[PDB]
Amino acid sequence: DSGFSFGSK
Amino acid sequence: PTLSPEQQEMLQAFSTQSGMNLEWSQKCLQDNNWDYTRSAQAFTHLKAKGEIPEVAFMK
Repeated sequence: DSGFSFGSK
Repeated sequence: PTLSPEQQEMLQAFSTQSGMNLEWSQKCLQDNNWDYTRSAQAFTHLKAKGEIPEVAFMK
């Protein structure tokens, strides 16, 4: 779960 | 690695609407459970902050 992610998850 | 027919249609729609390339559009949808409304909200939030990487909008 490293780096850029979209939304609140 | 591949998308269902329904996901493929969602992807094309979201890429057009957001202005992101297909791979970053797929990333946003996957990050948001293939939930278009949620994805659009999430995108708009991050876009306003100036935080989406510029590579997301390149062809």
